[PDB]
Amino acid sequence: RKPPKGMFLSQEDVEAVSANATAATTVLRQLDMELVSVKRQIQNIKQTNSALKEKLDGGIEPYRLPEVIQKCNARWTTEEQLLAVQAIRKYGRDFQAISDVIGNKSVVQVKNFFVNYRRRFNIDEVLQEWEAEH
Amino acid sequence: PSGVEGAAFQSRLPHDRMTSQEAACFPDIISGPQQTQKVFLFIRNRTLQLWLDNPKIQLTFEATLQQLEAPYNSDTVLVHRVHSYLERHGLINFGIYKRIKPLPTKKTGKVIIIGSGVSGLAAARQLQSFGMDVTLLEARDRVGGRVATFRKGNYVADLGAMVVTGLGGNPMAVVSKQVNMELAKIKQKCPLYEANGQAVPKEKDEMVEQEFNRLLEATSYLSHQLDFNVLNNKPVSLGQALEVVIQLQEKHVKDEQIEHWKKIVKTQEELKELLNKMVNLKEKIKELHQQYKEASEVKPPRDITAEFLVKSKHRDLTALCKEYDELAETQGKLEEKLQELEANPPSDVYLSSRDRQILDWHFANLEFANATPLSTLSLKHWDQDDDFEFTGSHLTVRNGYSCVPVALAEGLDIKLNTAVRQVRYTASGCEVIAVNTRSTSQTFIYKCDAVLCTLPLGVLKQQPPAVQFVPPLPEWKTSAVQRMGFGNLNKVVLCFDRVFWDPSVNLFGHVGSTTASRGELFLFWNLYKAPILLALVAGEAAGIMENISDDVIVGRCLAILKGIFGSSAVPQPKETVVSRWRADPWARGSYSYVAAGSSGNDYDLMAQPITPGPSIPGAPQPIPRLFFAGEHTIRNYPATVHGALLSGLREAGRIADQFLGAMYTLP
Ligand SMILES: Cc1cc2nc3c(=O)[nH]c(=O)nc-3n(C[C@H](O)[C@H](O)[C@H](O)COP(=O)(O)OP(=O)(O)OC[C@H]3O[C@@H](n4cnc5c(N)ncnc54)[C@H](O)[C@@H]3O)c2cc1C
Ligand SMILES: COc1cc2nc(NCCCN(C)C)nc(NC3CCN(Cc4ccc5ccccc5c4)CC3)c2cc1OC
Ligand SMILES: COc1cc2nc(NCCCN(C)C)nc(NC3CCN(Cc4ccc5ccccc5c4)CC3)c2cc1OC
Ligand SMILES: COc1cc2nc(NCCCN(C)C)nc(NC3CCN(Cc4ccc5ccccc5c4)CC3)c2cc1OC
Ligand SMILES: [Cl-]
Ligand SMILES: [Cl-]
Ligand SMILES: [Cl-]
Ligand SMILES: [Cl-]
Ligand SMILES: [Cl-]
Repeated sequence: RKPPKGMFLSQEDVEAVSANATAATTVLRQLDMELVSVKRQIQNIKQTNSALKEKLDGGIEPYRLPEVIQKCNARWTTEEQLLAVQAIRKYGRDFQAISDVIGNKSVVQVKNFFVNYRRRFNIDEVLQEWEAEH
Repeated sequence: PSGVEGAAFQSRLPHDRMTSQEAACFPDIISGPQQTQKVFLFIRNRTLQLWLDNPKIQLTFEATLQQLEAPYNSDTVLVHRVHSYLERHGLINFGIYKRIKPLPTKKTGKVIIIGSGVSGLAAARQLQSFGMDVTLLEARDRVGGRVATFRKGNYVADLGAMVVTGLGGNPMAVVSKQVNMELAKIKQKCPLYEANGQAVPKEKDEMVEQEFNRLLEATSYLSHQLDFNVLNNKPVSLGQALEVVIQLQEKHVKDEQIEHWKKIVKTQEELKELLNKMVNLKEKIKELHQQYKEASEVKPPRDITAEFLVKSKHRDLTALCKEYDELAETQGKLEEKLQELEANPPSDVYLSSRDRQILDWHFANLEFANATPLSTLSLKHWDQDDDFEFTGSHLTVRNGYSCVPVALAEGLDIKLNTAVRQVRYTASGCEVIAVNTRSTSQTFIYKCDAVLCTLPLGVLKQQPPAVQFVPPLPEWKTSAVQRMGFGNLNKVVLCFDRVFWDPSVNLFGHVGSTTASRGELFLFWNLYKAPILLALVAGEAAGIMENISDDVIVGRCLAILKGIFGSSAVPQPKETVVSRWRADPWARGSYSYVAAGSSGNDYDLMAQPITPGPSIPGAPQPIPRLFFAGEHTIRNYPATVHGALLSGLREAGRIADQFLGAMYTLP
């Protein structure tokens, strides 16, 4: 039932290497060709990838800014409320962004904010404007 | 096995079942009740045992009955029928025994046996054993045929058969008990040595041996599981099948390499897509950083849209900086997958050149044993007789294998230098016409009831015919002769001044530069404790080599050897001989093989006797006249000395049944 382990002998394969005096030579040059293609196509992408790596050279170290390490707070200052309305205008529902921008608020506090102030900061309206843009 | 059960095995019989021959001689028993079957078997195995325990003297029916113990002792007709079957058919009182019962003074029937080989000799000696009158005609000036020993001073070397292929079940065991053969076990360690003379190293020797083995298993798979036995209109050779198998290993090596290099591109394409994302992202970062720098120019305290703007850009830039750090983690991974894959390729090629040459030697070794190019062997059937192997180790005949035919010829009417030319068989009997080999117009005529033909299959195949049959052999027989193969295999005997090689080792190989010359002096044998080396020419080499001078051949021999043991260590040889079996016109090759196109069924066809039509029209069916023996007529034991011997035994039984009658087959 079983060929020796690691010998490969498909029905389909056999009919191919036999059905002409040189069909072996066909099949084996054709794979040899395709092998060269694929080894060239590797050469292309190596050269491309190496050029792209030259463009990244330096990383992004010159551009990173230190981060706002800041404890949350029960109290909304007027500053904080005004930041928030503006973040809403820029970021729609993305609450995590909004908490980054404000920097003394958790994502929960933010979410409650949408609810408390909904009426007074016409938050509906604000969102309608962010939607109408994106 | 052993006991009585061993005697069966040692006679190539199943200790616990009745054979076809037994059935046909003992229908009453085998269609009988099973208990009588056990009795039969016992008596058989027991008589076999008595003969085997002592085959230097005739085992008579009385001696047999004497030594059976009742209830088996009781039925004396059975014991008689059984003893007679065995005797007739050559299972007991074969070979060279002291006769107890004396020979019928008056003889019955006359047989002419063509050829004094082992088959011939063995039949002769049985028929005379039985009271027929027998004469052998032999073309050569000596008896043993293709058992052909070289002898000069104390040098002794077989050019013919050389090896006893193991004693377990081999009638030659009986023969060595009877003759003095000095048998000698052969050390199976075989060292190889590439074209230059460097020992192959144990690493490669084994890689390649295993691969040889896998490649054969593979043909077998190809044959049985895939039915790959006809291709176009023709039958497939073992050689073709091996090509195909190797071509597909070459293909799968490429296929592997392809899928690996495809893993590399697909990985490179991902790295590219990612390095693109990363280059765009550094751009948006750069821009945002400037923007932040700018918005930060507005100094505090400032209105809240300005504050928003600083804080918002800051956020955005750290969000993208984070995103880029993720992407450059991924990048370091993707670059690892790639140092991994570039370091772990699949194998480069299926076989190196040193590998494919070393494998060629394994193929030469096989061409050697089948005495023919692998391209001629039947894929389905080349190995059809391998089930019939004996047991124990291959041996050689220290005093020369000739000692056997020579022994067998004692007492026997042999005409040497008598080449048969025509064989005439008719309803009334036969006439054989021969000539003197020396003076080839001196002409002889032998009249007989029956001819046994043991002419070699080579000789039967010769165009135009060395021997004419009158009437001609029927198509059924001639087509079998055409389809069977008759190969070739040669030896070079190097007789030396002093032993210069590892005597711990009987044999060693030489690897051939090309595939085309894989057979050419591919192997060397040293005769046990004696200063002689033989070198073998096999496959396609054998034929070609025949047509090249002896000094050249001994040339190439000395060279190869100098390359291994160094130019200082290798003398000129005292004597040399070179076999040429295909040119030998009494042989026309070495031995038969199952050519592609044939089966073992052809060996049986080869053994069937011929029965001439009636002389007067509408007179009844004669009896058969022309019988056949020799190596090419025994399906289970072709191309050996034991099988030649068995074929003769067989025919002698067939002829005696036919001309003396077989009393023992009657209830
Ligand atoms: C190189 C080689 C190595 C071998 N090695 C082994 C081995 O190691 N082990 C093994 O078991 N077997 C081996 N054999 C095979 C063995 O020699 C044969 O199978 C056996 O000897 C054949 O016996 P035979 O009686 O059928 O044929 P043969 O011995 O060939 O007998 C037939 C006789 O016919 C004679 N003859 C031919 N034409 C005519 C004619 N026109 N008129 C009268 N006589 C004629 C011949 O001269 C010959 O004497 C080997 C054979 C060869 C060639
Ligand atoms: C299916 O697996 C295998 C089967 C094999 N079967 C045979 N049969 C040989 C007798 C052929 N019969 C058709 C006459 N030989 C193998 N090959 C060998 C046998 C041992 N010989 C040593 C030898 C070599 C040559 C001999 C010549 C005459 C007498 C005895 C000889 C002994 C080398 C070839 C072999 C190998 C196989 O796989 C590794
Ligand atoms: C399918 O599986 C098989 C694999 C097999 N593989 C080998 N390799 C033999 C070399 C190893 N040997 C030294 C222990 N031989 C098989 N068989 C041997 C048995 C006896 N030898 C003896 C022999 C050897 C050489 C002969 C040359 C001419 C005529 C007859 C010959 C007979 C032949 C090969 C065999 C058999 C198999 O199944 C039946
Ligand atoms: C390394 O070398 C060898 C490898 C070997 N590998 C096998 N296995 C093949 C299973 C398939 N089948 C054809 C039996 N058998 C070997 N041989 C034996 C297996 C048991 N059979 C038993 C047997 C013995 C005598 C027989 C007589 C008539 C009909 C069948 C018979 C079967 C004989 C061959 C053998 C031998 C080798 O010897 C050198
Ligand atoms: Cl001769
Ligand atoms: Cl000789
Ligand atoms: Cl090959
Ligand atoms: Cl401020
Ligand atoms: Cl006829």
